Amino acid sequence: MENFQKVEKIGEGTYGVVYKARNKLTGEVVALKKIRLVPSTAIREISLLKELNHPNIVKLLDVIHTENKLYLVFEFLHQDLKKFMDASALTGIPLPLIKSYLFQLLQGLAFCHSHRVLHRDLKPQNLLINTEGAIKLADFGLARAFGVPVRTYTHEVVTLWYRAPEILLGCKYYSTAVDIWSLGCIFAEMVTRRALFPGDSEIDQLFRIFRTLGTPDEVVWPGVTSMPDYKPSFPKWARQDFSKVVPPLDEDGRSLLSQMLHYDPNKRISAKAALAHPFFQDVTKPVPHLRL
Ligand SMILES: NS(=O)(=O)c1ccc(Nc2cc(OCC3CCCCC3)nc3ncnn23)cc1
Repeated sequence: MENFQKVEKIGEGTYGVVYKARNKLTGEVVALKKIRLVPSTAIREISLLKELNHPNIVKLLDVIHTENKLYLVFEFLHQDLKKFMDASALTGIPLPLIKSYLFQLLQGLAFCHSHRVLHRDLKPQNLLINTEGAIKLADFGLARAFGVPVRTYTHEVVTLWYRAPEILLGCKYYSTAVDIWSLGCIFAEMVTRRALFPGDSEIDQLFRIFRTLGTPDEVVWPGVTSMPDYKPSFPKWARQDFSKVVPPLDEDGRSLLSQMLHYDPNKRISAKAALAHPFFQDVTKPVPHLRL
């Protein structure tokens, strides 16, 4: 902590505050996260994260466990996907770049999934971009370490918008499919320039998903009716056309999203399978127009 000079606050997560900071010795510019809470298992989970290195995962440079406090020192990235979407709002992010970004996030996901590590809380604000055309996942594995509360330390309400329905229906065992779901939500938002399911309570979130995708039943999702928060009294809505949901996404794009948004997590496409989907046949890596 005293080895770093704070430059500016750049965010507030479910785990505490994030600063751009500079390392007083080496000169390195990092993202410094002080974790609010250190339990011996948090230490051990977090230390596993230090080995989980990939070009599409924000590098955890150091864990500083000092004075009974916990700091995470990350590779610094200058912008998030929310800010970039908002800045690209008038014409949309070009599809070639959407495709490149979706392709890289799926590589990062396939990587972490293959090491049995989930994100659990993907969202535009933890997807980070550079001037080189890269996109990276931030805070991977942190939710399994400190817990996703309803409010942050500053009382900010956590988004439900990207939450998978198995989580909303109270499944205690998350699988990697929850990340695919969130990433599918983000894909749709990139394309349409609107959030797919902007719920403002758990039942609002659920009911927005049902209105678009049809209330789930035993046909499409064996087991759904026996989940902890499933209620027979849930209204039964019919599905909508994806054609109606993400114009002007093309047929390959629509077919992948549909597989990323399958109700049953066991039918939901894997990151590795989605990488082989025809939508990526012509993937490229454009450089974005970034104002920093
Ligand atoms: N809003 S912004 O585009 O200017 C922006 C976004 C992000 C960052 N940098 C950043 C921010 C960050 O915080 C991530 C968020 C995730 C959602 C919850 C708040 C923290 N973690 C990070 N790790 C490396 N860089 N980095 C810098 C600027």
